[PDB]
Amino acid sequence: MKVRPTVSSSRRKARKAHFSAPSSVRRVIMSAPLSKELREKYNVRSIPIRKGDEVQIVRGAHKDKEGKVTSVYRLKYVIHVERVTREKATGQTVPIGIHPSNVVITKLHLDKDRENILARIKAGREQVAKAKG
Amino acid sequence: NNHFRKHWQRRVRCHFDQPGKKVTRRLARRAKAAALAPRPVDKLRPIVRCPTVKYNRRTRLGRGFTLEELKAAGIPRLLAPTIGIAVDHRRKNLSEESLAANVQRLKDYKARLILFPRKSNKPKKADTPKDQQTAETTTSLRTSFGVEQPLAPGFTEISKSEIPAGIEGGAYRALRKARSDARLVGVREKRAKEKAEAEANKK
Amino acid sequence: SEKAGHQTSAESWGTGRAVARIPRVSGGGTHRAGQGAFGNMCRSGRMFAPTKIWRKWHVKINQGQKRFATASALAASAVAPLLMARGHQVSTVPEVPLVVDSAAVAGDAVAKTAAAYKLLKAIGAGPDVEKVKKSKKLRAGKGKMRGRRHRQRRGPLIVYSPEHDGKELVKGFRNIPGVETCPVDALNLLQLAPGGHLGRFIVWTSAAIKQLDAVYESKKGFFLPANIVSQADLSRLINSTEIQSVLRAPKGEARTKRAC
RNA sequence: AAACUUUCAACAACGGAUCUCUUGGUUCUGGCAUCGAUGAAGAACGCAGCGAAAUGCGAUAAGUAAUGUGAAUUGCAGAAUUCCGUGAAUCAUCGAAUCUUUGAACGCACAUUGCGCCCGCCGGUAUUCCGGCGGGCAUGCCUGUUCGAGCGUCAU
RNA sequence: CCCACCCAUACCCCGCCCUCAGGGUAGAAACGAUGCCCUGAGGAGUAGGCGGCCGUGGAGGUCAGUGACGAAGCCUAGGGCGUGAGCCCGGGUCGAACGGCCUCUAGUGCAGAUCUUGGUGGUAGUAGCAAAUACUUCAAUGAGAACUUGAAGGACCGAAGUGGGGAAAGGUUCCAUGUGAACAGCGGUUGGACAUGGGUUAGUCGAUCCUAAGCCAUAGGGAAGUUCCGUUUCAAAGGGGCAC
RNA sequence: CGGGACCGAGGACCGCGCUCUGCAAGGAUGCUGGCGUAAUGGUCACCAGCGACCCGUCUUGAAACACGGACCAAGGAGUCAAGGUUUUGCGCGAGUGUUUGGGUGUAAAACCCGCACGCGUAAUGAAAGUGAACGUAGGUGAGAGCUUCGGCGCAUCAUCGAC
RNA sequence: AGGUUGACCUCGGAUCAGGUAGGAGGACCCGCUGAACUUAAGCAUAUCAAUAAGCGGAGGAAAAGAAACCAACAGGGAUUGCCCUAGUAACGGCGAGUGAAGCGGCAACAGCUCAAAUUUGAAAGCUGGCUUCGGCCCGCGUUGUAAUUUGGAGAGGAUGCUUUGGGCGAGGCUCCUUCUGAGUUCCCUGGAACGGGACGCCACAGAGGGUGAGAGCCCCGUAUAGUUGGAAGCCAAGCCUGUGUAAAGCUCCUUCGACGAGUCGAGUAGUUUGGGAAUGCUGCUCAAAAUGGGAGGUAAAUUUCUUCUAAAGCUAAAUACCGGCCAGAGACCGAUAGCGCACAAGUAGAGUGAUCGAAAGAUGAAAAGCACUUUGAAAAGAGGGUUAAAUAGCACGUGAAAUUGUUGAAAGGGAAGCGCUUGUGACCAGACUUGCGCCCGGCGGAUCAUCCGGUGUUCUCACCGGUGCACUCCGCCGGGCUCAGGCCAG
Repeated sequence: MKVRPTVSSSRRKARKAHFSAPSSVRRVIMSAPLSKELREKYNVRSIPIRKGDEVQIVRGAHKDKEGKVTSVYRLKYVIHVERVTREKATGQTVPIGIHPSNVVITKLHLDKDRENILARIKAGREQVAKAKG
Repeated sequence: NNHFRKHWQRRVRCHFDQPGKKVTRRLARRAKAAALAPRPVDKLRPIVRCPTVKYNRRTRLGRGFTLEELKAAGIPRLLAPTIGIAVDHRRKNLSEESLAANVQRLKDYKARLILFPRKSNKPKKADTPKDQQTAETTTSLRTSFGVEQPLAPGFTEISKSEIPAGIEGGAYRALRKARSDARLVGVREKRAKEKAEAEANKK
Repeated sequence: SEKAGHQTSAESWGTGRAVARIPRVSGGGTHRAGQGAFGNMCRSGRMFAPTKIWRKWHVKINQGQKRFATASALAASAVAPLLMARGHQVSTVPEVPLVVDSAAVAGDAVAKTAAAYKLLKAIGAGPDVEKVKKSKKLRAGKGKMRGRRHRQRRGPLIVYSPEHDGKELVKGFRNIPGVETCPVDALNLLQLAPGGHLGRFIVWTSAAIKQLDAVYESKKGFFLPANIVSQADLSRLINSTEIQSVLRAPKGEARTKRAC
């Protein structure tokens, strides 16, 4: 149950905010879980997905397919994974849209901003666990 | 007896904001108490008697103490509103009893007052010393200095030998005589004046 | 809105040979022109007797009758058949009314939801809690769009003493579905008789069961009501010796033979 | 007998009811006090590689700066990002700016892209001519300045 | 005058429904006692009055309710229950929710209002598509040519024109190329239609300047005021020259 | 003493009786045959015999006249508030009413508090004003119920008294 | 030089130096102006209504406000608002109707500034300019700018005690920022689990939303304490210092003690009010006073009494809010509803103009929006794929009725439709299929009766373990027999 007066449990307002969120909010909305190995390595459960990450699909008809993320279509709330495609009528290849909450990240695309994100998320997690313990 | 012949629907006031306004008033009271601490949230009020013959049986809280009451209590009129005492310059003391009651009220408040110095490092002799500054305090003068006995006691007991004899002739006859004398005060004065004039003329 | 149906310019075309005398939107060049207006039978008109905010939404109830109903609901909560008739799973409850020791709830003993859930399972409210957990369904109707999306049954009501037991048990019991808490000095009829049906399953603390008598002593202007019946056992009254010894002999039986 | 008209049924039409949905209304409650000559509200005209509108913006024109985030945008085209970075983005924030013609609207006018006046600067042979650019020129009233008028009251 | 016969929802007997009335039913082996058993009478109905039930949207409680192994809705010469409003089931279609019971609540039940909005018939392939004299041949284009083009003919406007240019008004209709549908009350390869581009060059032509009838500022006076009068006034309303 | 038609309500026994091993006496049993499925039954369409004006609406006493209706779907008209009044249910009762407000809260809920006030507890008069027991709160006649069987007598009605 | 040279006063000029107003908004607020429909049978008093429209002016509130008050009491004590007073006092053709206030309870409370005095041993005051920020100048002003005093008083005396100025400041609060628990474990259905089943886990978090169907644990968020970094304010425990040149308070007193004029008031006229004997406002005429003046809800004279102190001014809160901005909600509506507008809606369109003003949402989870072949000039058609489904084809969820086409059946000599009852044809729901009980025979087992112990009960009834040793119980299979069984009939 929500307590704070600034929190709204309105379905209409929640759906309006979700479907009219700007791009920087949609990045956080399109977050994906890490694999077990990455979670035990970084002490991080979830991260916003980005181009260049390697993912494995764990839901839908393309389950157990792995590949690099080639596009983050934030306008459609969907990602594109390499070789997870279909043929059109003509036989040309078109990517199949996968929601990021249906995949798990197996190899992070690592740069210093990403290490800063992982480090501050991890440090907050251990600080919260230590304070509550 | 239905007064609905004007455009009454334009001036309908509903009160759906009654709990919200109570919450707002309580929040304002909490803010005022926090801003005024450790002083009480209200000012000290005197005891007055309600006017008219309907309500003069009952006493209540008045606006402020009189200048005569402050003088008899020894509290200067410029110091009084700065230590939580309300002052009313319009009210006068026509009788000694209310004056004595309010003076005793001011003296009790002065005996219970803790006055902090303006500068902590330089206390004055009118100020409360630091060893006496710590005590259990009150924050509602309307509660701690309310109207204790608003009406007279409705029942007492006396010995049977202390029963009064009563007014001669009876209370009903006394009331009738008082009304008759009040109605005939002018006629008897005119008759006495005419009789005195006749006696002076034919002495 | 008070202006709905009336933000239009329209006038009747009068008695004639062709059309009805409803006012019609003036002007031209659009579909609205010449169409009926202002009528409760008209499309985009004003509704009949428009709803007003000065309807009587609230009901004033006598405080004595409120206290009577609360006392009746508390008395009904001590009758084990009424709990089953109201639908509580109380077959494993060791005693009704169920009183738990205040040492098991006071302080921070059940400040954690796991501890509160374990305590409920150990004292026997477990089947009622799981009944609530399994009873969750999607509501039929427009309440889903209006923010009342799910329905579920009511579970046990925990009554405690805030002075002796503290208030962390409220946080401990908060997240369990169907479980409600209430201070012993602020008992709510809307919880004691949900839906107007008597027999709510109540878990008491020992401090609350100690404080209940003082709670009902402190209600000024109210006394516990005297009943119009002293002995509720109608069978005992009717089959007592005192009544049966003065009765007339039976004039017939439960079934009558047909004479002709 | 068929055709025709009507009745009943199945499928197909016509039409958009019913059901389910809702980034919208409606009502209530709570919080806040902030437009404009330092040019508002409103109006017109423009601005994207590929837009008519809606949206955003003003010749710095679907935007500039700054701060934050940290890899997009996407309908097509074209380019990215040294990804171990002064950094993508139709991102968020927003304290620095730009802000056409107007409008209380202010040189005079305006059914005209009409006609002026003052002061500087630049260019074309240029003391005279031509052109461009910049800053100004409304009214009522207040305070002060300075220049005045009148046997209105006086002194000398 | 006589005999027989025919049939009303009337009368007689019997069954069933409902209403009313009168009885029975606890040391309860005892009951939706708001039930059950026994007996009798009665049955039209407008205005009007009262009672009980059915149905719809929403709310509390409850049914450990139904549901992608198919909710709701819809169709049904398929059935069951109810005097009835209705309720339930089967078959088909369909795709995400919905229902029973007790209370609560209302924007709660349609054949009519020359209603309201939307949709659809017969009339009916009907009434017409008949003012302005009129069209024809060959070739080309094209899927297709009376109403496209070229040539060949025949006619009309007949200089107060069916001609050549302008003012008002319109605003790209102008020109070239291309074109499915729609529009051109037929037809269309054509078009003022649709699509993409292009086109308007001034010291001398107009505007711009002047004043006309007239209109608006200023001074000043009215008016609560929006504002009204006033346009030469009861205004200090400015130009020029000379100077040891 | 024959001939025919329609019907069989009820569901252990109990009763009135008789022609009394039993019965025709407070309501149908016994025996037999075919079939066991569309045969009975039902629904729909049609033919046949008989029956049968087009619905509101208005008018007056009534008809007729008149007015509305091409068809279908969806809306579509005795509602809400205040103040009375009678009746029903409920709480308390010579009192009653927490909610203007305050306290409190799991926060428009629920729970709690009290001064004043409203209505009631007294009326009458224009007003000044005055203000309800002779009596077991009276007598008489009825009156449900109770009774120790002499009476006591509810509510209520009629009548005479008292304040 | 005096026919000059000046000082003032009033009135002007300047694109002089520096400023200010206009318009928008107007829900609420302060005024002005001001109807009629309506209701009174009609209708000039009246009512609607001191309302709508029109005009001027403000703010986050506005306005009101510290008594020329209420009262008649044992007196209350600025203003505002709620409850009550109270549908009361009172007003009212031919009556329809209208209608306050004091007290009382509460919310909130907060008090003050001038004019009338000589600083007169010192205009002690102030705008502007230039500044080296030390001041210096041009001026305003004595026709009065500071100090002092405001009726509660004060001034003058007397008298002896008290009072004060600066600077740090721990700490706390407000607002943005970093960060927060737990399954994508196994099976089945399914195109897709977010469904069903099993095993777990988190919970101060089981609010809400998203994700290919109902997700606490896939994702965003949700709960709670805190925890990174930053800015500006406010409150505040205390701590350092200067001290009395000066200002201030208290107590007493012979005395003094200025207090707002075309105003108050009166008459008259209009309007207004419950104040049509007692109200307010405005216009015209008259026009004050010094224990004076106002009020004391019936006119006047006389004598008293009681209350205040007008004709100058400021001020937070409690109160209002169909405007604006931000936010949270609902027993509200669900695309003919709800705002006119869920959509490029105050749009398209119409009107010279003021203004008037719509219609219109939904493929699918994902465009996967049909490759390729073939017929056609094309639109399209047919095959063949795509999809879970094209019985979803950008005419797109579902797809009712009116009305239409085809197919099948039937009827029809100037209407059809409907009621009762057969018949024919077509199409159907039930019912039935065997049950129970005895007598034999064959199997397969001992939860037959009795007794013993334990346990529970309704305290005499049961359950569990041992004993059965097969003429006793329990099932099954073959025969036989009685009874009861469906439809129509004699």
